[PDB]
Amino acid sequence: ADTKAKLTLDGDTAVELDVLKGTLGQDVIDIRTLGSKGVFTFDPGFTSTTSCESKITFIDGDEGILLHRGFPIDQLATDSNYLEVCYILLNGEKPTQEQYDEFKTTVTRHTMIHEQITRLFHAFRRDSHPMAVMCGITGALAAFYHDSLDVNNPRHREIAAFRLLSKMPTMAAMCYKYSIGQPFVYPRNDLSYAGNFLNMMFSTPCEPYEVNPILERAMDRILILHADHEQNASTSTVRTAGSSGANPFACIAAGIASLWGPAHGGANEAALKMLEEIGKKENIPEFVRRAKDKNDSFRLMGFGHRVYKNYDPRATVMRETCHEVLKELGTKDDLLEVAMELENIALNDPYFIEKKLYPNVDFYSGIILKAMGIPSSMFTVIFAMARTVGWIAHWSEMHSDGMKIARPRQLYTGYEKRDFKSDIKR
Amino acid sequence: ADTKAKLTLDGDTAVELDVLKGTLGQDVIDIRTLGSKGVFTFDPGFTSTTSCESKITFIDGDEGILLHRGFPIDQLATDSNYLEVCYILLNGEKPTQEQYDEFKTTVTRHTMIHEQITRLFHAFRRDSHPMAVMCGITGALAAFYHDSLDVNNPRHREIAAFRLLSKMPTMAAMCYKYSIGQPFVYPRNDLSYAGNFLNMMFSTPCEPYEVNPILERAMDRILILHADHEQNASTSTVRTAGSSGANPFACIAAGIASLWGPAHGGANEAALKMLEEIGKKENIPEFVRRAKDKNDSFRLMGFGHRVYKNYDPRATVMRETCHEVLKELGTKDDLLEVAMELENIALNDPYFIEKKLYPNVDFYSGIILKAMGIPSSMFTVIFAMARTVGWIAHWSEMHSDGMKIARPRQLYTGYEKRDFKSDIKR
Amino acid sequence: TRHTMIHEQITRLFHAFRRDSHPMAVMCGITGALAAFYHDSLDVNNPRHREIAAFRLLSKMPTMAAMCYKYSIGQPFVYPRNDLSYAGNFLNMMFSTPCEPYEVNP
Ligand SMILES: O=C([O-])CC(=O)C(=O)O
Ligand SMILES: O=C([O-])CC(=O)C(=O)O
Repeated sequence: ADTKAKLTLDGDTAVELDVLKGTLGQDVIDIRTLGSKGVFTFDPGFTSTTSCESKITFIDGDEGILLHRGFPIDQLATDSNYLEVCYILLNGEKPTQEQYDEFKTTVTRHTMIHEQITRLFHAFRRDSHPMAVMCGITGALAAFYHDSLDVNNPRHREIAAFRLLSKMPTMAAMCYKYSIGQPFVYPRNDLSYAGNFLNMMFSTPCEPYEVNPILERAMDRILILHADHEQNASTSTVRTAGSSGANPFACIAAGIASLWGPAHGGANEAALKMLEEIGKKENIPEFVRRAKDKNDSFRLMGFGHRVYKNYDPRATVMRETCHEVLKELGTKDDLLEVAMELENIALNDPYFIEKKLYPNVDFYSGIILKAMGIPSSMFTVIFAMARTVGWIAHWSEMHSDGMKIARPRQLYTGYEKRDFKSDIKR
Repeated sequence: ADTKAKLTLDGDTAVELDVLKGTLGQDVIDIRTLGSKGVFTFDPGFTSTTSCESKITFIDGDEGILLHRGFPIDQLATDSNYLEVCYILLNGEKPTQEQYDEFKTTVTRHTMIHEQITRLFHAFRRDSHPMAVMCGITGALAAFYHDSLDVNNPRHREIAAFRLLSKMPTMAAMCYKYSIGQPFVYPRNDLSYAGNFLNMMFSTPCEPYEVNPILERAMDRILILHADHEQNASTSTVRTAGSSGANPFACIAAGIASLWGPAHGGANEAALKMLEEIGKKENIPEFVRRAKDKNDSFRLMGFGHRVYKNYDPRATVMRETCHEVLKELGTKDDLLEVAMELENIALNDPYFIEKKLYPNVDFYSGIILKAMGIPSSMFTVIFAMARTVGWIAHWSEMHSDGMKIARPRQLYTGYEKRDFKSDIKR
Repeated sequence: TRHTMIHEQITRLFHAFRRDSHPMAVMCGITGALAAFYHDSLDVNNPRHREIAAFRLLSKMPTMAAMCYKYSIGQPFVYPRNDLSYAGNFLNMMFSTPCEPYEVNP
């Protein structure tokens, strides 16, 4: 907290700049004045620049720490439930009973989506990727919910939020049902947030569906563990679109697409096939399928991580949840020996050891969801669905900030003024 | 390098930073590696941070300078046409008759929209705002044209950029038609870009439509004048979404929603309400909307601009064209000479001279559109339609810089780790 | 109670109206189209005809009115239930959603 006093800069003149500090994490040099002075930095990507102050989530990557409103991710995972984590993320404090009661009633109150929005799904191809259908529908909500689009009105945000929060799962489960040809399942108030999702995902009218408390709690954990992850590509996208005035539904729609981005990204995308396909306990085990690794696309298959140095703090609760489920679903797991085998190769192969392609939270989330009969295409959908509450919090915090439409500068390197004379006559 | 030779970051040991210079504009300070030394700047609002290096468009706010690949907007809007200008923004140089004819040929052959998408149009409510439908449709494109979503594959990127350039006019016209209940019109390979769009907007099976030459030119100029505007908010959203690897259509959709953004509030349309809701001199102004304007109610009608200091270089030719259109139509303008009084007010009213609320390009653009018989609920759809080529160029550039991953950092000021104790239930 | 349901095709008619239309105009529209679906009871000179036409209008008007409302607010249609009263059934068709069994206050 010492040098936090101040510091200066100067190329042709003297400028005194303060050194701000956070409640956690390193200091920052407030350059909020250099602009006027006539001084501008150059940071493509905002790697050495801090774009905001936040009180939502704290991450210390080198130390594998993740906090949501101060609360460690591990405790919330085992001790809380998704809805309560939502409240905490959006409000900043654990909810009293009465507070959580109302929060849950409001949410349960608007889970249904306008029948006309439901008509939109039928205009997509049955062969479309459920993630693309997810972005499509979310990006159309504004044409149906035009009464809560003014982001300058607080009540507006309040409403828009509950709408996205209550309806995202109804929407995600519809994408799945449309992709496999089964009828849509309405939201039920008698079920939990997780139970209800499983219900809407798997029940048919041919027999009452019964949710296994084990798989349910497992889903609840998959959700809490993806609720929010500090600043990153998709959240920065939601923050930028937001401060540009864009309505809340459009902001979340862009967030979902940013989150999907790495996936239909190419080299990534093709290695996705290699995993979901090759696996005959001859390839994966004898490092055959892994004998091919030109394209890394590791974190995509659940290996390694960009922020956390040695391990993903969220992976602890999930691995134990994964163990549990795999046993609850009894002996119907033969091919899923590659699960045990890949983890082994991830922790015991010098390469992975050296390059640190350690199993992150998604490795186990993926194993859990698969064991449940959920197709891969629905993986990002469920993560985006869960991440929506975090996007709302960040978006709600970007507004409440100072509504300062961010306008970065550019270092113009192009052509100096030149006269124009077309070479065409058509 | 004027008032900036070299600079030294002072904390406890002088840290010299290299100053960079553009071909035009201000010089900047390099700070890319600072973070790699635990030193980060703080700057919410991006008042001093230069997010990128670009060669597309140059603006000099105080001088009212706007260039596209070095050419003065005035010159392009007068001696060129939209397509030639798209080629320039996209390719960096003016085309040869051969390059132009090749480019033009590729554009016209991708103008038709997939029939399945037409079904999606009919699922939206008939009273849907044209811009909302436009957002709804664009964000849904990735689900169909799924063969061009690999943002790192140069073949996919050109194919996507061309699809957008070809289809936007098509989708924009259909948004209009649908809102008024007239049948959709197909592109006309023999018509020019602007003439084709006017035909898709106003033709009907009842009889043949005649594209007025003066109106054809007025529209092309409006397009030209909205082709691109450097690093603004909507462009920032596009670039930021694109950094995460989001597909081309998702980014453009984000740009559209971003452009619509600052127009959702109540006082937003409440203001841009009487601007047209009344057509008679002594009524809208005459001791009326003098103070009857409440939050923005100025900047939304085409008065003032945070980029330019004295005037808008785009308004120049746009004002010239305005005359030609009113002149030409005669019986489709004259009633509408409430503009001259609005303009006069802004030129002499102490309140306007005060706020520098000078008539911008959108003041004159709106007059032309209101004269061609275009509803105010299509103005921003048209602006966005024209701006797409610019959004596309910027998206590409960012991808030329190697998909500049825009992931800023934060200054955390929330709770320090604290134990989670839940005594409630569900 | 025997004929409160309306032919599924007549039900398709509602979807051709705007969601923003006045429910009274949708009510006149649908009622004025019933003849294209119930062409067997149109001869007003036949007594049995009147008998039938009557029971049809009588049993189906509430099913129709509640559909107008549901279409106007974007909720799914609710079928007629034989276990309820004429009034109870109407309230049911007007307010119940599939998200929870609806209970009519006596
Ligand atoms: O890199 C990040 O912070 C994003 C992340 O892991 C996630 O979205 O699960
Ligand atoms: O305010 C800005 O710089 C953006 C702008 O005018 C435009 O998009 O035409």
